[PDB]
Amino acid sequence: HFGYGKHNGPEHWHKDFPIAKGERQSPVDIDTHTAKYDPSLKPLSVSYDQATSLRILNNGHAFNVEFDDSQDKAVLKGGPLDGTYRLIQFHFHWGSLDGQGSEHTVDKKKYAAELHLVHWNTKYGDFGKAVQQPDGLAVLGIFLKVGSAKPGLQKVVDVLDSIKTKGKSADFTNFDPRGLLPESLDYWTYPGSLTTPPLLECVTWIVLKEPISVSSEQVLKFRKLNFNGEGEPEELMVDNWRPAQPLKNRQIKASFK
Ligand SMILES: [Zn+2]
Repeated sequence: HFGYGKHNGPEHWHKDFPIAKGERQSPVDIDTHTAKYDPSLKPLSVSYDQATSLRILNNGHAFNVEFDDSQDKAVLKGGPLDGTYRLIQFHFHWGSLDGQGSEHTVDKKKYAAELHLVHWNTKYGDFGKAVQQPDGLAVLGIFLKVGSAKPGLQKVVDVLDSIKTKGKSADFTNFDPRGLLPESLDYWTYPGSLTTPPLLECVTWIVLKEPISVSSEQVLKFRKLNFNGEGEPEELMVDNWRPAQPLKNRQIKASFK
């Protein structure tokens, strides 16, 4: 399919996925001085109290924590959104060094990692239908900086040894994603795309202004994962981020001044 190496990384993706050079690709640099404050934007409503996590999976590109999305248990509403979006999975992107790893940048600043909480619009019935629609997905993006540990992340870090290689999965129940949220829900929002193939332009991005802090030891453990399957040559899962793409004909809006 695709990868992040010299011979199959983001600069090559357009050959198999021509939408890679499309009009509403992600990630982008958020220029904080040109972003438009929009007083019409509502506060985000994050209702994760009834979330049911199921499983954690190394898919060869990242690790996903998957949720039961067969009912309205963990949903995102409000903000720039119309209707109700259900949480299906979260994952991260990270670097080989603390100075890189995020996909979005803020005034060209990179963070150590970026967390993506992926939600789909319930009007379309399932995730597969939702990705074919311009308002199909909402992805909440949260930056990670290295500093103090995030206690709510530790359950994730501890299980990574069990899913080291591609295709491995493990039961992962009773995880509360509320422990990964910053104090403030102020955000930027713009229309974009998935940042991995198939790169579909179906995402309303909601990128939180406030980063969360994780410890050096926590992010070090992400870097021990493998892109490869068991029994194949070891290649460390690091730098699984796509570089910033042109903004083109889009405006970034801010919920705050
Ligand atoms: Zn992502």
